[PDB]
Amino acid sequence: PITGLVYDQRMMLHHNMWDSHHPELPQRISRIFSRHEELRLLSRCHRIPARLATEEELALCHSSKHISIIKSSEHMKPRDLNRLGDEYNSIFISNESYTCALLAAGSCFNSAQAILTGQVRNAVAIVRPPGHHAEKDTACGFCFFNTAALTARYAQSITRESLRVLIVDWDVHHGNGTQHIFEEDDSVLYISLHRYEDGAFFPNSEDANYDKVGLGKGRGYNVNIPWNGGKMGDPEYMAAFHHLVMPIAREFAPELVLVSAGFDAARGDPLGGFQVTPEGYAHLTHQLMSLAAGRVLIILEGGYNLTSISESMSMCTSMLLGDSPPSLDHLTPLKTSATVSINNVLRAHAPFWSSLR
Ligand SMILES: CC(C)(C)c1cn(Cc2ccc(C(=O)NNC(=O)C(F)F)s2)nn1
Ligand SMILES: [K+]
Ligand SMILES: [K+]
Ligand SMILES: [Zn+2]
Repeated sequence: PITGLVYDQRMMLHHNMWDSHHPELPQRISRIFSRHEELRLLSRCHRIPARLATEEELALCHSSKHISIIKSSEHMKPRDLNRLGDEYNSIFISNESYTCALLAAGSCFNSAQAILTGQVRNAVAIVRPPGHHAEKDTACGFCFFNTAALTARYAQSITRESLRVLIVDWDVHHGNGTQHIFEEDDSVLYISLHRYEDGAFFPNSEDANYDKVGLGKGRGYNVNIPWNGGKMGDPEYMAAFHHLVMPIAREFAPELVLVSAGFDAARGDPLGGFQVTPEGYAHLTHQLMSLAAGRVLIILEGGYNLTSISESMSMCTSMLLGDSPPSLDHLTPLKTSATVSINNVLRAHAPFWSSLR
């Protein structure tokens, strides 16, 4: 059983020319990679080559206009970059941003291909910029193209259109883009855990609430787990997996699992305010590995404490490699509002998932 790993240092070239200390740093990915080396995890993986996504592949999820505008940034002058970036919610652009986004996506496609052709069992993709906020027609939240959504459609394109893909988004932020892209789709089950705060937390939309269950044939295939009023950590996430994520996933029977693996819910993150531990992320990963005959791709999203994300993601890879799960700390009583969140979701989804009744 082989675990693949993809990483290319050229994804570091995407940078913030006005604010060089912006938390979506180049070194997010070099740090994670270094920690894999340090722990001797790298040498235990098969290295999967990065490549650029093609414009045709982008069109799996994104409009020509969007692709064209971001493509054009490659040749923009500083003023054009700053103004274009400022047309979006929370975006910075440099001349290398487009190519970096292509590299992130194409890295994940190669990884999905390696999994689906049986060359590896599972894989980790250490990529930036992130993807899950990226919409069909717009950039958002440090994301240009929706890497994970693209990877799902890429997987369908090399297997069959109806290949069942579960996307579990444990980044602390709602994947607005991923929700929307698959909102009318029953082939792609989207499950997101996220800090919501009654819509006050980025990206600040009630779309992230538990009552958005999907539209049309996608009804029941969008699962939002919003957290409110609580510094959520390993007990709340373990409870959500037990009561919601795993029961729904098992019943869906995915053929491929993608993890929108942000590590901004991690203890010490400067933005998330949460306290999931490296060991917590290992248990989450271990649980997902029981799905899809173990066909799991972990895709880096957000996460801004360089130490926290390095420890947390390297622990995930350790789980993929088949190492036994570390012990969790003492699971404090589940926080109250978390029970309330889990109950709301149970009631929203019991109509669609018999395992919930
Ligand atoms: C530069 C500072 C720190 C002032 C700042 C805060 N925010 C708010 C946000 C916009 C987007 C965010 C986010 O989504 N983070 N994690 C992701 O999943 C992303 F990587 F995809 S937090 N903007 N700028
Ligand atoms: K999420
Ligand atoms: K869906
Ligand atoms: Zn995030």
